[PDB]
Amino acid sequence: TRPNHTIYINNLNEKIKKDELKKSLHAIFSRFGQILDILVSRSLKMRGQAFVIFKEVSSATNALRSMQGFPFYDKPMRIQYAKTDSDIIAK
Amino acid sequence: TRPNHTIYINNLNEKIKKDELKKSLHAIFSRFGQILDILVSRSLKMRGQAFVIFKEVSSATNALRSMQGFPFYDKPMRIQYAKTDSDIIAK
Amino acid sequence: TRPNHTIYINNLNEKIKKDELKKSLHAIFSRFGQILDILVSRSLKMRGQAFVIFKEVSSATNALRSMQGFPFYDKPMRIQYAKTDSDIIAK
Amino acid sequence: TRPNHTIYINNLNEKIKKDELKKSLHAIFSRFGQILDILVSRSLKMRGQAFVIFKEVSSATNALRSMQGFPFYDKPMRIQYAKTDSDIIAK
RNA sequence: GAGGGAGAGGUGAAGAAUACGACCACCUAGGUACCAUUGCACUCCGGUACCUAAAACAUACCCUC
RNA sequence: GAGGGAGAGGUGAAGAAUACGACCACCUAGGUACCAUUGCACUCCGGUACCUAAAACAUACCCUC
RNA sequence: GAGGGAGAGGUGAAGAAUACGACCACCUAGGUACCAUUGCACUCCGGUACCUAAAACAUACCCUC
RNA sequence: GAGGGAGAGGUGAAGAAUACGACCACCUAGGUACCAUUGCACUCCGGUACCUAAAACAUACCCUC
Ligand SMILES: CN(C)[C@@H]1C(O)=C(C(N)=O)C(=O)[C@@]2(O)C(O)=C3C(=O)c4c(O)ccc(Cl)c4[C@@](C)(O)[C@H]3C[C@@H]12
Ligand SMILES: CN(C)[C@@H]1C(O)=C(C(N)=O)C(=O)[C@@]2(O)C(O)=C3C(=O)c4c(O)ccc(Cl)c4[C@@](C)(O)[C@H]3C[C@@H]12
Ligand SMILES: CN(C)[C@@H]1C(O)=C(C(N)=O)C(=O)[C@@]2(O)C(O)=C3C(=O)c4c(O)ccc(Cl)c4[C@@](C)(O)[C@H]3C[C@@H]12
Ligand SMILES: CN(C)[C@@H]1C(O)=C(C(N)=O)C(=O)[C@@]2(O)C(O)=C3C(=O)c4c(O)ccc(Cl)c4[C@@](C)(O)[C@H]3C[C@@H]12
Ligand SMILES: [Mg+2]
Ligand SMILES: [Mg+2]
Ligand SMILES: [Mg+2]
Ligand SMILES: [Mg+2]
Ligand SMILES: [Mg+2]
Ligand SMILES: [Mg+2]
Ligand SMILES: [Mg+2]
Ligand SMILES: [Mg+2]
Ligand SMILES: [Mg+2]
Ligand SMILES: [Mg+2]
Ligand SMILES: [Mg+2]
Ligand SMILES: [Mg+2]
Ligand SMILES: [Mg+2]
Ligand SMILES: [Mg+2]
Ligand SMILES: [Mg+2]
Ligand SMILES: [Mg+2]
Ligand SMILES: [Mg+2]
Ligand SMILES: [Mg+2]
Ligand SMILES: [Mg+2]
Ligand SMILES: [Mg+2]
Ligand SMILES: [Mg+2]
Ligand SMILES: [Mg+2]
Ligand SMILES: [Mg+2]
Ligand SMILES: [Mg+2]
Ligand SMILES: [Mg+2]
Ligand SMILES: [Mg+2]
Ligand SMILES: [Mg+2]
Ligand SMILES: [Mg+2]
Ligand SMILES: [Mg+2]
Ligand SMILES: [Mg+2]
Ligand SMILES: [Mg+2]
Ligand SMILES: [Mg+2]
Ligand SMILES: [Mg+2]
Ligand SMILES: [Mg+2]
Ligand SMILES: [Mg+2]
Ligand SMILES: [Mg+2]
Ligand SMILES: [Mg+2]
Ligand SMILES: [Mg+2]
Ligand SMILES: [Mg+2]
Ligand SMILES: [Mg+2]
Ligand SMILES: [Mg+2]
Ligand SMILES: [Mg+2]
Ligand SMILES: [Mg+2]
Ligand SMILES: [Mg+2]
Ligand SMILES: [Mg+2]
Repeated sequence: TRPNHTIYINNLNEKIKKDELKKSLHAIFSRFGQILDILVSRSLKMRGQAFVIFKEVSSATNALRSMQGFPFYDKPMRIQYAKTDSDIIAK
Repeated sequence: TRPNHTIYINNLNEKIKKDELKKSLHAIFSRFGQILDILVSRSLKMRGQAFVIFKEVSSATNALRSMQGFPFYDKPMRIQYAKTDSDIIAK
Repeated sequence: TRPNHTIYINNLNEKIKKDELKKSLHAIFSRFGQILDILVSRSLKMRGQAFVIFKEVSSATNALRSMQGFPFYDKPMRIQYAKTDSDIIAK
Repeated sequence: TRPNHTIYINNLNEKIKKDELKKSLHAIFSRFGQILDILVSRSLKMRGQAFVIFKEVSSATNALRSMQGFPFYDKPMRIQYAKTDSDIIAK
C-alpha cells in the first residue's frame, strides 16, 4: 500500500479487552506523533486488528517502520498503511 | 499530567509477587537515573500498578518516554507522571 | 558459518501456524532489505526453524546481528547464516 | 558490586532446559564481545540463574547496562556483576 | 520393660505427676487454583477453595514385643 | 396425502424407479489437546486421541397427522 | 406477636389489601472456559456452555418461638 | 510341526540345554504435570506423581493350527 494517515495493525492478541487494547496501542504509538483515534472491534471479522489514525502521514510512516514486528502481549505486531482514508481524514 | 519526580505505571501483570515486581521495575528503570523508592501494593485497588520515584524530574521524563509501551512480563507498560508528589518528595 | 544471502533461524515457537510464522518473520526482517522467500516447515525435523532469503548478503548480516536473541512469540530467536546457498541463490 | 569479567543473571524462566538457556543467553550476549563460558544449573539453589563470562570486563559492563530488564522468555532479566572472579578468570 | 511412629505459624483455653505439638477458641504472614478488578498511592486489608509457616527430647497418644 | 427433521472433505463400492449425503472400503487438507522433538532445508509425511472440510431440491431414512 | 433469612441487569405479564425482587415471557451490556476465526474498518452482532449487572424497607415467601 | 505376538536404560541375582529382554534387587541420565524455591556458582543432587532411555535372532513366555 501507499502511505496513509492511518495504519492497520493485525496479528494482535485477541484475548485483550477492547479498551485495554486501545490504551496499550496508544502507549506503543503516541511517541510517533498525535493520534486522532484508535478503532478496535472484537467482532469475528475485526478481532486481532486495529486502526490507528495519525494527524500526519509522517507519524504513520515512522510508526509502521519502527514498530513492525514489535512484541505486543506475546505476539509480533504486523503493520500496514490503511487501504483508504478513515472517515475523519477523508471528511 | 505534568512532569513529576514520580512516574505511575499500570497495566502490570498482577501475578507477579511484590518484591519481584520491584526488583524488575528497578531493572527496567535504573538506567534513567537514581531511584529513591518503588512502591507496589497488591491490594484490590492498587494491583497492576507501581510508583517509581526518581531523584530528578529529568530521569522521570526520559523513563516515561523511552519505556512507554515496553514489554514487561507479557504486557505493555503504560506510564504516566504521578498526579501529585510522593510524600518523600513533597516533604 | 560464513556470510550467506540466507539466514537460518531456530528456537522458534512451534505452536505458530506456518503462514503466521512467515508473515511474522517477514515483519521482523523486511526492515533489513529485500526478501526473496521465507521457508517454513512444521515437520518433525524442520519445526521451530526458518530460512529467510535476502537479495543481498549485507541484508542477511545486519538482520542476523540486530535480531540475535530478539523476543518473538515468547522465545528468543537464534540466528545463523545458512550453511549453503538456497536453491534460488545458487541457481 | 564492582565490574567483573562475569555477569550474574537471575529472574530467568526456570522451565527452560539448560542447553536451551545457554544457547539463548549466548544469543542475547555475544553481541557485546567474546564469551568464554556460560554456566547454568537447574538445581534448587541455582535455578533461574546464569553466569556469563566475558573475555573482557568492558564487554561485561556494556552487556549489563544494555540488557538490564530486557525481555527473555517472558520475564525481565536482572543482571549484576559476579561477586568474585570465575575460576577460569582467577586461574 | 524393649524396639519403632507421629504431632509445635503465633496467642490462649484445657491439662499440668507436663516448658512441649492432638482436641477446642482466637489471631497473623506468605502462597496456590479459579473468579472478579485497569485501578493514582504513600498503617494493613476483594471473593471462593486449598496449602505452608525451625525442631530434638519428655509427658500424653499410635504400632510391635 | 399433510406438516415437520436430519444426512454430502474427496474417490469408490453398494444401490439406481435415484446426479445426491447413512452403512461399508479407501484416500486428502486443515486444526485442537497431550506427549515427544533444538532440529540446516529447498516433492509431502513424529506419536496418541479428538474435530472440521459449500449446500437447496429429490429418492431412501426419522417424527406428527 | 417475637427474633432471624433470603429475592430486584432492564422491559412486561401476573398480582395489586403491594412502587418492590420468585414463577413466566421478552430484551440488553459486560465477562469466563473451550472451539472456530489472520480478518481492512469507520450503527451493533461467530458458536457451545457458564457467570455478572446498586440496594434498605414493605407485601408475599423461608426458619425459630 | 505351522503361522502369528510381545519383552532388553544400565549393573546384578535367578536361570543357563540360554550372549538375550518377564519376575526380584540395586543404580543412572533425560523429561512431564503439580507444589515449593528469587537463589552468587564454578564434582552431581528440592518434593509428590508419572514417563523415556538402539534393537534382529534364539531360549523361555502368549495366541491360532
Ligand atoms: C487431658 N488429658 C485427657 C490428657 C492428659 O491428662 C495428659 C496427660 N499427660 O495425662 C495430657 O498431656 C493432655 O492434656 C494433653 O495435653 C494432650 C496433648 O498435649 C496431646 C498432643 O499435644 C498431641 C497429641 C495427643 Cl493424642 C495429645 C493428648 C491426646 O495426649 C492430650 C491428652 C491430654
Ligand atoms: C439399499 N436399499 C436398502 C436402500 C434403497 O433401496 C434405496 C432406495 N431409494 O430404495 C436407497 O436409496 C439406498 O441405496 C441408499 O443409498 C441409502 C442412502 O443413500 C441413505 C443416505 O444417503 C443417508 C441416510 C440413509 Cl438412512 C440412507 C438409506 C438408509 O436410505 C439408504 C437406503 C438404500
Ligand atoms: C400471586 N399470589 C400467589 C401471590 C400474592 O397474592 C401475593 C400477595 N402478596 O398476596 C404476591 O405478592 C405475589 O403476586 C408475588 O408478586 C410474589 C412475589 O413478588 C414474590 C417475589 O418477588 C419473590 C419471591 C416470592 Cl416466594 C414471591 C411470591 C411467592 O410471594 C409471589 C406471591 C404472589
Ligand atoms: C526359571 N525358569 C522358570 C524359566 C526357565 O527355566 C527358562 C528356560 N528357558 O527354561 C528361562 O529362560 C527363565 O529363567 C527366564 O530367564 C525367563 C526369561 O528370561 C523371561 C523374559 O526375559 C521375558 C519374559 C518371560 Cl515370560 C521370561 C520367562 C517367563 O520365560 C522366564 C522363564 C525362566
Ligand atoms: Mg524490545
Ligand atoms: Mg504440620
Ligand atoms: Mg513444623
Ligand atoms: Mg498450634
Ligand atoms: Mg513462645
Ligand atoms: Mg494457659
Ligand atoms: Mg498438651
Ligand atoms: Mg485448670
Ligand atoms: Mg495471608
Ligand atoms: Mg483477569
Ligand atoms: Mg486471596
Ligand atoms: Mg519427635
Ligand atoms: Mg457432517
Ligand atoms: Mg457440509
Ligand atoms: Mg462421504
Ligand atoms: Mg464430484
Ligand atoms: Mg459406483
Ligand atoms: Mg444413497
Ligand atoms: Mg449393482
Ligand atoms: Mg491433516
Ligand atoms: Mg515441548
Ligand atoms: Mg499430528
Ligand atoms: Mg435438506
Ligand atoms: Mg442475583
Ligand atoms: Mg443486585
Ligand atoms: Mg428481573
Ligand atoms: Mg424502573
Ligand atoms: Mg404490569
Ligand atoms: Mg411481586
Ligand atoms: Mg390483573
Ligand atoms: Mg454480552
Ligand atoms: Mg486460536
Ligand atoms: Mg461469545
Ligand atoms: Mg432485604
Ligand atoms: Mg519398554
Ligand atoms: Mg528398547
Ligand atoms: Mg532391565
Ligand atoms: Mg552389556
Ligand atoms: Mg549373573
Ligand atoms: Mg532370561
Ligand atoms: Mg545358579
Ligand atoms: Mg533424572
Ligand atoms: Mg513458581
Ligand atoms: Mg524432579
Ligand atoms: Mg522380536
